[PDB]
Order: sequence, then structure tokens, then C-alpha cells
Amino acid sequence: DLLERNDIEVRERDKYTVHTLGKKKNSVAVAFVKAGKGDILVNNVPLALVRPEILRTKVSEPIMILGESLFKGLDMNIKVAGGGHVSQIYAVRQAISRGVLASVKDEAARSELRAKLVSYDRQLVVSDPRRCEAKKFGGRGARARRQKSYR
Amino acid sequence: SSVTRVPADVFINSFAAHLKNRGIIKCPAFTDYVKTGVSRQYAPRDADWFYIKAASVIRHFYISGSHSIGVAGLARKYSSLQKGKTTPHHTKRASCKVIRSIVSQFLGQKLLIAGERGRHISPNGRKMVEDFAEGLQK
Amino acid sequence: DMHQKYTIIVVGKDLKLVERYVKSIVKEGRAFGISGPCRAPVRRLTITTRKSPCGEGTNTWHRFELRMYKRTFWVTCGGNDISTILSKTVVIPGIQVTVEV
Amino acid sequence: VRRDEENVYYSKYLNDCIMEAELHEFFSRELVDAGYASCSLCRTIDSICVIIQCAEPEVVMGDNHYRLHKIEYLLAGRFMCDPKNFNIWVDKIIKRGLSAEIMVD
Amino acid sequence: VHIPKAVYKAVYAHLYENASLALKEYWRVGNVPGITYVDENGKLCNPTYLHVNCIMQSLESRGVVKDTFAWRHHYYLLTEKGEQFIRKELDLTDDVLPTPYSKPSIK
Amino acid sequence: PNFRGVEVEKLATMKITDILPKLNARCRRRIGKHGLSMKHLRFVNKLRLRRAAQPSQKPKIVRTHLRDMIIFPEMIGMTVSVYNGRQFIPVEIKPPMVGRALREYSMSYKIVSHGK
Amino acid sequence: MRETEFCTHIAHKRECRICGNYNSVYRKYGLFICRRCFKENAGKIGFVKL
RNA sequence: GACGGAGGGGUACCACCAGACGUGGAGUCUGCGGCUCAAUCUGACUCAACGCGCGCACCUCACCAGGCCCGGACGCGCGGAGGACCGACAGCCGGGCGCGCUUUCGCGAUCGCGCGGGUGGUGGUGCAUGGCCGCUCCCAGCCCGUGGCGCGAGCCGUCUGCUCCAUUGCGACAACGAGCGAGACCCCGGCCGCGGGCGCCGCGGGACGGCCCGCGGCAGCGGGAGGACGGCGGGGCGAUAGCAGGUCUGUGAUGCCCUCAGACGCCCUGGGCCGCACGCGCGCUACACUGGCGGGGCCAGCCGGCGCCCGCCAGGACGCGCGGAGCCCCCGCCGUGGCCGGGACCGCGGGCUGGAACGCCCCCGCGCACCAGGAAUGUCUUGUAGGCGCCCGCCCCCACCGCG
Repeated sequence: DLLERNDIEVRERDKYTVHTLGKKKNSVAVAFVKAGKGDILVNNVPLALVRPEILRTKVSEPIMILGESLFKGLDMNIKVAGGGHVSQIYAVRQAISRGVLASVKDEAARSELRAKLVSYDRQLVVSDPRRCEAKKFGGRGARARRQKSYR
Repeated sequence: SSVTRVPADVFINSFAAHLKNRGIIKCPAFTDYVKTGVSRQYAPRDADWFYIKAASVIRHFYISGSHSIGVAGLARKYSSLQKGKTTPHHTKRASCKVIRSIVSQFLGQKLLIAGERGRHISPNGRKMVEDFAEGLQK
Repeated sequence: DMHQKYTIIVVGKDLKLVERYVKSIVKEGRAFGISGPCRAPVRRLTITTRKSPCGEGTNTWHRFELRMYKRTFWVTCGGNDISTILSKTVVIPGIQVTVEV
Repeated sequence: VRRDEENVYYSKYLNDCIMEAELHEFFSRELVDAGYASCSLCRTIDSICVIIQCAEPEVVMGDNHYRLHKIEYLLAGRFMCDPKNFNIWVDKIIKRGLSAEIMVD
Repeated sequence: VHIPKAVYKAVYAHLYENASLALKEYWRVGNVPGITYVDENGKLCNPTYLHVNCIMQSLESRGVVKDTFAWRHHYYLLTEKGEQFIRKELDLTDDVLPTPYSKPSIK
Repeated sequence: PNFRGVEVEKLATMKITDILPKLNARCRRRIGKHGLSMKHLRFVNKLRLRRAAQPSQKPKIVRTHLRDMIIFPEMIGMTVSVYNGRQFIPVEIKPPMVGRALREYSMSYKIVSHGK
Repeated sequence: MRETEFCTHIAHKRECRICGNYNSVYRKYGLFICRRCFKENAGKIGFVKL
């Protein structure tokens, strides 16, 4: 759930070759890749399986913009802990896309292929600094106060 | 695994139709009269609510496996909040008696054999439930 | 030598003081097979009191927080050896040393 | 994650800090006039070793050292201290102009 | 007011021996640890916080014992003039010395 | 008129134990997991032995500070002070009235008379 | 004598630890210290405004 | 100086505009005002009072009705030890407390008086006053040395140019140097590295207005790209000077003044602050159709323990140390019906815990108002508004409150 050694704690042996972190809105997804037979499963769960079915189409964005020959064969096991629900999906999306990037590895212009994915979706390779703010004395919420009786 | 690939909704609904032919568990009468939960607005109208709950506990049980889920644990999967009060609602548990019967009955069928902190599936049951999933996906 | 396993735990308010005691236990223990130090998640002790003694004014509140950091050191040694290590360790007054057999 | 959140010592350490505030009050009650400025107790070896940094050390000893451990003995009724297990490190505080409590006294 | 002469004389001695007392003040019924005594029935008993205070105050009021008050506590520091009056009540002897009379010297 | 399955005379002669099995939760657990205090218990035998020994019109009607003691079926037939927080309120217990605290029948409040 | 009703009541009579005040005991961590009393004694216990 | 329906510039969602969610209309609750009562303990009263002084069945507790009890220290003057005090079964009075009676029992100066003195007190005056806080203050000014100018009050620097949230600078100047505010600093994130590690947690570094282009006396100033992040992260600490602001009701912070034993001392017993037209000052839940209510896929971050067995639950037993939200998302059931909207009022039980419910929860009735809110108001620009839940503070009991 919170920054633990859960990065690889669940799996023993079968060392998965790639480790790639994806993070959106306090949700941690470490991507493990073994370059198999088209296993893109994340959270030990199918790509088609999702909390919001409509949201799955967004998490298939590297698949549509980047060549499918990449996702045609690969292997994946991702530990996603934290996040409300939709936070987990973008974090997952950051993880898998970085996981494909880690696989490209040797070609020096790996970034150039990845930037087609940034151009279609920025933050698909970048992590946002957006985090929950805090309340202050007299304030029910972070950026408000008890309604003021007199101006 | 295909038990993580069978969508939870499809697995649970499909499993209970042959459980109805099976005659496993035997949902009692007072339980089918009572409303589930201490926060539910009124009784669920599923009629076969007890039988449908029995397909709900043993699927989440496959994922829980060795760690185990006690009586409170399956109530957690269906935990709700009261929708009718002048003051704000603080979250509360569902009914303990109905949940205590569903896995105690499941111990009786030998699919679940448990002796640890609360409940764990007998391997024969884990395999068989997984086998129902094996039928479900392909 | 009845090599008992000892777990040494140190809880202290100041990080500057804590690191110095942690370094001495690691420094003293190289001869005795000391396991490296375990840093605890910070233990927050927040107390929030409206600052005003009386009720006048938009109550403004003092969040007074005390941070506790605890350090775990595993040692496999004789009962005396920790005592010999003790003279060498620099004792900061009031810092707590916990010997867990 | 497998350790009790009921770590009993975690509460114990703050008890030493209220002991420190009580000691501060204890010496503020009449030993601030004697010169008490700062205090630090050590219960790590159950020594109850307290440093009374103070403007002039000789005042508590007086002429016989009789009351020197009487302050520890006062703490003996409160915390079962033994004369000499506990110690009072009343020493010299130099540049007493820098010291504030006694400067204002 | 009935305060036993055995509670009195033994109580004076506990204060005399350590030349010290630290009691969290108690408004009413209380038992003070560190002081124990023998009743007329041969029973070992502990004195009462209400009764003990009435004597504690009296000995600091006599001036025999110096006293401090930190909110809800009495810190008693016995005086040499006090030691002689304590001997005039206990029926003990001048040679007997309070335990902190000497020995805390630090080198 | 009949109270908890017992007629007025039957409940009147019935013991405290007899009316207790069919009663409200506060009443059942008043003696079920608890009991009565020794002061409360003594008060019972300061009117009981007087209620059963009438030599004419009662000369007692004792004034008692104790108030929230659940009334007993036997104590029916007599006037109890049920002290409100200031003055005693004379209260005659009806036989159907039993099974609830003497607190309910005593008024410590002003009825209304404000609304200005 | 008075002992018969002497302080017969049994209920918490908790007080602020440093003071004799009864309100705002603030037993959050077992610090039975007072709230108005706490401001005078917070840094010594190690709490700081940060 | 301060005012100004004076001007010249600044700046702030406490100002406003483009918008947003409101509140005021509805019910419900909590705190006032105003009533009533034996008593409703009170302080506050435009921002800068009014769910606020950290959760009143008791205690708290300040007040009302009843009574017990001394705890009148230390010095002298007395009374005076088989006689100072203090306890007492019944029969009582009396909720009651051997208080005080009938009583016939015990004690043993441990003391009772007289004084002088100590003696406490949520008792008054916060226009005696400490401390601390509210505000002025989403707000930048303050003063010193030497020298100038003035009889002096005072000026000058400390500025009628520009820039900045900001005497924030850069230029220029009878001022010239200093400083204190603001900054800096610290706390948590944006990211990474080194040691490590159980509890991912300690120590470093790093976005620098650096560079590009345009303007800039120059300070700065836009448009930019790389980039975890654009030119304070979210916070704290906060000058000089004030206020007759608040608190003597937190206190061994206390002055004067009062009550000092039929006490404003201190214990018990039952009250009250939970009474109470209307009016308010916050809140909370609604008015349904992006809503219900539906079982049934769930998901956290504060940082938190579970099991088993009866019981609808409420809970209770027997135990082992151990573990997670709602909304939403599912398929359904459902016509615009004060409705299967809403959840009031209030009968009937089951419990909890507490000396004790008058506290509370659950089950089962019941279906209040209300069908989009008049003036007049607030509060806020990104993880923000709103929506939706968790934890704590207090607390046997109990959150709508507040800090998070």
C-alpha cells in the first residue's frame, strides 16, 4: 500500500527482467517485464479487466500510437497498491509505457520513439506534482473558511 | 490464471446456477427472511440472496487463499453505509450471523477445510473452484 | 559462548543526537558481527491546542509535534561484550538505549 | 509488516521528558535562586544521572554536602531513587551573562 | 483530631532519614508510600494523606523543615535546627545522623 | 387495566422476581446483570414493612432523596416522596404503573408558563 | 464520622497533571498535563511548533 | 498624525470581475439573544461574540434545594488527663451522615478554647496588573550613530523615476553609514543519488529567471523551450508601536477588596446548563431521475489489531495478538406519484455502558415539513472548488463540532 518492499515482495524466483515505476495521485505501480508471449497483464489482471470499462480505452494509448509488434509479445506482472481507482489506472499506464521503454533499452534514439507517445499524451512518460493540500484553523477544507458573517 | 480473468460479476453469477443443482450449502429460511447488513435500507429482493452470497464469498476466497478471511473478512467485501439520517453517516459492519453461516456451511461441503486464524479453502476446493473458472473462460 | 541474540532499539527526539548514538553502536559493533541499523518511520506526536488561553478571537491553533525515530540493531554476542561495548559508546544524556534479549 | 504498534517504550521516552519538565520545575522552585539554569536526566542504565548546569555549583552542597543528594532523595520518594545511584551534576556555567533565567533573577 | 503517636514518631523518622519528601498533594483520603508503621494491633499499616499533610505542614510551620510547593507537591528539605527538634520528639539520640548527612561527594 | 399478563391484584401480590421476566430491557437488566445497591435495597424495607402493616391511615409517606429506583410491584398502594431536585413530589404508584422508574412519574421541571 | 460519606462518589476525578485544573485533561498519549498548562510546558516534552 | 461624497499612484476571490459552490426559503441540530423557573453557573456582543472557551445523566461545576464535616498551622494565655478530645448497638429523627437525640457503651491530650496570626475560595474588580492571546496586520514599516537643516514641534537619509506581494531592489540624491521587519531560515512534498533497512529511512544533491528571444540606464519585464517541478510546496516563525480588546473562571501569576466554621472552605444526596413564544450565529440532511435502492467487481490515506461462537441487530461469551473507507463503479428494480423522493415526529421491543439514563445504538411500525428558495449575504483560481468517506481532541455514555 505505501512505499513498501512490495516492489518484488509477492514474486519469488522467475526474476522478472524489467522493473519500471508508474505513479499517478499516490498510487504505486512497479512494472515487471519478462518479454514473453503478449502478456500485458498488470495487477495480475487482464488489460481488458478494469474498474471503469470506459477508462480502459485510455490505457491502450501506447498500443494505438506505438507499434503493436511491441505488445504482440511481452510478459508483465505489476504490483499496484494505493490510489482511489482512476489514480491506479494512470499510474498503471505510466508503468507499462516506461516498461516498454525499458525494453527498447539498446537503441540510442529510444527517446525519439517514446516522444511520439509524449506528443499524443504528455505525462504518459512524466509524473505530475499534483498532491492533496491541507486545511488551516477555521477552514472546513483546504482552500475555504467557515462562511464569514460580516464583511 | 483465468480465475483472475473471469470477471468477478460473471464468475459469481454463473457459479451459483450449478450450485443450485448441486444442493450444496442449503440456505436456511430465517436468513432468506432477514435483511443483510445493519446499515441496509430494506431487504435485498434477490430471493436467492443467500445462494448468491455463497457464490460471492468463495471467489474472493480464491484470491485470499492462505492469508485467510475471518467472519468479518467476507462482510468487508459487502460493506455499506446508511442512506437515511438527519445527521452525517459513520460507516458500520454488515450482519455477522448470515456471513458466519455461509463459510461454516462451506466448511461442511469439504471444498473449504479451515483450521487457522479464521478460514482457508481446502486444496480440493481451491482446485474445484478454480476448475469452475477453467470452464468459465474457455 | 552462549551467543544470545540482542536487539538494540534507540528512541530519541533529535535526529542530530540520534545519528551520533547510532554511529557509536555501529562503530563499537564491528568486532561483534553487528547487523546494520534499521531506521523507524517517524513517530508523530502532534498536539493541537488553540493558542489563546481565553476564547477571544478566531481560535488559532498550535500544532505541537514531537518526532520519535527508533533504531533497531541486531547483535549476536555474549552477555558481557555489550557491557565492554558500553564503555566505548558515547553516552548522550537522556537518549534511550533498549537491550532486547 | 509485523511489530506491535503498542511499543510500550515509545510512551516511556516522553515520560522521561515530563520527568525533565518536572525536574525543570523542581529546580525552578527554589534551586533557580540557587542558580539552576538547565537539566538533563539519564535513565538509560537506570542511573537517573541528572546534569544541573547552573551558575554556581557550590550553593546546593553548602557546607557538608548533606542536601546535595537530598535533592536526589526528594526524587527518591517520587521515583524510588537511591542516594548515589542518581547523581547531581551541578557544575560551573561560564559567561553567566549569556545565561538568561538567573541573569533576570 | 486523632493522629497516632506511632504514626507521628515513625513519620518524623522517615522524613528525618532521607531528609526528603515528595508527595503529589491529595485533597482527601490517601496513603503515603515510603512511610509504614505498626498499629496497636501489631498490624503493618501506611498513613493517610489528609493526616500526613496536617503534620507535614506543622513541621514546616514550626520551621523545623524547609518546604517547597510546585503546584501540587510538597518538597521537604530538613534543617539542622529541625534535626534537633526531631530528636526531641523521636526520643532518639544526637549521634544518629540523617542518611544524606555525608557521602555524595563526586570526584 | 390488566398489566403484563397479570391482573392488578395478582401483580400486586406477585414478587419482584415474578414480574421481572416479562419487562422492558432497562428493567430486566436492572436486576438481570446487576441488582440493587445496599442503600437502595434498605429503602425498600423501610416502606415495604409499613405498606404490609397498615394500623389505619398511613402516618409515614416518608420523604426520600432517592429517586431513580425502578418501582416494585409490591410497593403499589402507597405515596412516595420521589424528591425532585428541590421539593418532594408525593406519588401514589398505580398497579399498571409498575415496571418503570419512579423518575418518569416525578416532575422536576416547570410545565410551561413562558413564551414571552 | 464524615468518613461515612467522605468522597464516597466513584467516577473519574481526573485533573490536569501540571496544574490542579480539572478541565482539558488531554490524555491523548497519556500526557495527563493541562491544555492551558501545556503551552507553558511543550518544548521540554519535545513537541515544537513546526 | 488622523480624517476627507480630496487628488496621484499601488495591492488583496478577507475587494471585485468571468465563473463556482453557497447561505438566507425547508426540516433537523447545536450555540446565543429573549423568557421562564427554587435554579437555568457563566465570559464574549461589527469584522476582531454567538458547534467558541476541547464531548454537563454524576463528577466536572461555577448555580438551586437539603444537610455532614475543620483540614481555625505556629506562639503565649488558659481549661486540664482516669480527663482534652473523639467514636458509638439498638429505639430513633432523618434520603440520609451516631449528624443530633433516648441510649450505654468505648476513647485517652493524639488536644480543646482564648487571642494574635495563619485557613481556602470557578467570589468581585482584566479600566490593579502580570503572562499568553485577539486585532491593527493576505500587512511593511521601524529606529540608531555622526553630519546637515530648522528658535523649536520636526525634518534629512527613510526618495513626487522605475520595479517588486513587500524602503523589494536598481539607478539618482545633505545626507552618510548601520541595523530591526520583508527576506534569509526552518517543516512537508515536487524528483534523483549514497549508505543502508523489517517499519523504505536517514543523509546529500538538484530548476538556477540559468539559458533563448524581444525590451530593458539598470534593476527588472513578457514570450519561450528543455525540464520531478517555473521563477516561495502545503506550511509554520513573525518588526516598531499600540488597544484601557480578551482572560483574576488554568495556575505555586497575582494587587486591592470580600467570605473567613449556620463558610463563598470541604464532602455527600437530588437538581439544572438537555428547561425555554419568537428572533438569530454556525452547522447537518433534503427537495430526487448525472437520482434512487441492489443485492453485487470495489478503492484509500490518516496510519490502524484480529479470531471464534451465540444473537436480526444491539450486543454478549470464549479467546488469539493482529490488520482497510465511502462515494462511485456493477447488472437490476423502478414514472414523474410529496413518490419505492425525503426522514421528521413518534408509539413497541432488544441491548450497551455506567452507583445510577434522563446518554446512545439496533429492530419494527410512522412517512413532518420540503417539489429549487425574497430582500440581503458569504467563501474560494488545481488536486482548487464542491461531492464523498477515515481518524483523533473530549469521553463510562454520546459529533453534525474543531485539528487533521
